[PDB]
Amino acid sequence: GSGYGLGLSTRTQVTGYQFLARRTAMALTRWRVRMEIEPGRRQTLAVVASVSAALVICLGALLW
Amino acid sequence: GGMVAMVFASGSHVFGGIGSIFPLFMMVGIMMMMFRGMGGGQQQMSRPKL
Repeated sequence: GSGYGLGLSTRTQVTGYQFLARRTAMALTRWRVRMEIEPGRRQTLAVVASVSAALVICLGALLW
Repeated sequence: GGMVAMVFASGSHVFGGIGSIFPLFMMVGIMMMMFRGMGGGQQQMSRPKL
């Protein structure tokens, strides 16, 4: 078949899949694909900011 | 690398062991900006608009 296995891939195919993944994820929790605003992104970014702030503080302690 | 080498020749030996985490993370952070980063004027396409 096609699409199966470990064949080569490109950078446009990597972002393309992440778009389909975000769009299908909200269809399970909100049951609509309109996606006026994309809150899944923001809720994830807030966690990444939380982790980064924790790392900045402990590096500050090691510097001390 | 020259700064670290200069300090090692001088004999401080402060960067030995775990102390090396400062030069190491900086060297990695510089690597991210030069190779990836973002496109110039001839590369208007980006994730937020595509």
